[PDB]
Amino acid sequence: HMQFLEQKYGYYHCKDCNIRWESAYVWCVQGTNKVYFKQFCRTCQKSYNPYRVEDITCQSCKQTRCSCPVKLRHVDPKRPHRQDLCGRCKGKRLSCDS
Ligand SMILES: [Zn+2]
Ligand SMILES: [Zn+2]
Ligand SMILES: [Zn+2]
Repeated sequence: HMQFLEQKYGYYHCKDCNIRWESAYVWCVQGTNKVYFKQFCRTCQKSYNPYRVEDITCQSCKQTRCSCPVKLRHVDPKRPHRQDLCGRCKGKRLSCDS
C-alpha cells in the first residue's frame, strides 16, 4: 500500500509568473506538513510545493484532524480542482475531486 496521505489546504505562489493559487487537495504525508505531490503553475508548467499548508476545517463536523470520510464536497462547481495541474491525478481518468 502507498502510505496514507492527508488532504490539506495549500497556498501557492509562482514568483516567475507572479501567479498565486490555492488548493483544497494538497496531499501531505499523514500527520505532517510534508507535501507528497506537486502542483503545476498554469502558465510556466513548472512544479511547486505550497509555501503554507493548513488543516482543512471539515464541513461535515467543523473540526480539524477529524475522522469523517469527506471533509469538503467533491464534484464542486464552485471549488474546481485543476486535474491537469495536479501531481496526484493529472495522469489518471478520475480526478482527486471526482
Ligand atoms: Zn509559473
Ligand atoms: Zn469531520
Ligand atoms: Zn488531483
